[PDB]
Amino acid sequence: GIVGVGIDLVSIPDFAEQVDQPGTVFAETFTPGERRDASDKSSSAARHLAARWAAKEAVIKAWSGSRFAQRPVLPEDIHRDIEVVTDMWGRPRVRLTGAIAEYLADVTIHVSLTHEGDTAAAVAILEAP
Amino acid sequence: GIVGVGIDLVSIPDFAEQVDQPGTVFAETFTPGERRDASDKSSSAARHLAARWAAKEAVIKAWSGSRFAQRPVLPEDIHRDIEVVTDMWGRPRVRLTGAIAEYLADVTIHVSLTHEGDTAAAVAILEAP
Amino acid sequence: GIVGVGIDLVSIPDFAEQVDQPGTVFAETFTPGERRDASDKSSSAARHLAARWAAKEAVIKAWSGSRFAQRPVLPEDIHRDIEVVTDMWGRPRVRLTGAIAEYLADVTIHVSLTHEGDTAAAVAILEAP
Repeated sequence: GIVGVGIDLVSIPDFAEQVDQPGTVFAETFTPGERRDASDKSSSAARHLAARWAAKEAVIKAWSGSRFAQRPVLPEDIHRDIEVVTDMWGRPRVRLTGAIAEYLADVTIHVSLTHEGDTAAAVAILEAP
Repeated sequence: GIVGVGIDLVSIPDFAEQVDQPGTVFAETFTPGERRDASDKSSSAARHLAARWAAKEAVIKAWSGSRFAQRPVLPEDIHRDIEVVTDMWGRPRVRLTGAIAEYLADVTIHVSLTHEGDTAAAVAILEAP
Repeated sequence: GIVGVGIDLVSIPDFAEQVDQPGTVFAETFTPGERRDASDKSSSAARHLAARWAAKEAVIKAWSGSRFAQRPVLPEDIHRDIEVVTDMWGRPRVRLTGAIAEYLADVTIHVSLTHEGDTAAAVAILEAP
């Protein structure tokens, strides 16, 4: 039934301060214009994009923390294999591609994001048929 | 099998400064008693009600992020068809009435809430039977 | 099926004030060296140990908030019967001993942990065989 769970918290200021820096895992998962507008800790860009990163991380912990997570997990093409997106109705959906996709081969991920003030959070649950 | 998951954080300080503001969605869920007590930035009733609030928020996100989001849109019929209570013993429970109780006819709602510092939080999970 | 869920936030500042203090239920569950290092609010220890404590609370509430508790009454030696071990490359897992282990006899528990800035958090999820 439940393969996994994850929870992550993220400081929006601290994230805003480090999201835009040529050579990070941010570069490999956010758009330059997304990293750039998010550089601004007072913009909604930043507040929203912190939440999306918190979902990504929550998903990582949920899998990592499972069995479906191999004993040498996590090479480092695992941040854009997991993609956290808004769906047509305004709701979060995870999109797996790549090698993680193949692990999590046949599992449903539910996710929820939230943000308040300078803090942003997410949790993700992994199910199994 | 998990049909919905929600999480939401609320700012106990901001919450308490708007819980007694007239016209709001709060007056349909808390008693004028409560709303006024929950007006002091650190008064135990603030923290507690911030949390019931977060609880509610998080059940709403779990539903509007599921398949039975089948519109009867966001009428804030939902805001008053859904209620979070602190049972006799003090355990948090969900009460559904009206429309939502019909849509979530046979689903199971699990919540938990907490509050630390200036911040309250909660999480709900929706199960298909 | 899901039997219960649990979530908990902890102020690491406040925890590292009240953790090396005498007669606290901390003493009954953490090691005198453990609590002594978690006094430095800015240390690794205090972080690391706040997330373990939120873990315990998140599992305590998951079980508590259920009908798999029997009109809950906390058994004694809880907190310390609920262990938050890790699995080498740093993977959380819960360990039960004693009464709870019996009460939660054939339950599987999922936890995740997390700590950002000065708050730490955890979530738990209790499922039937």
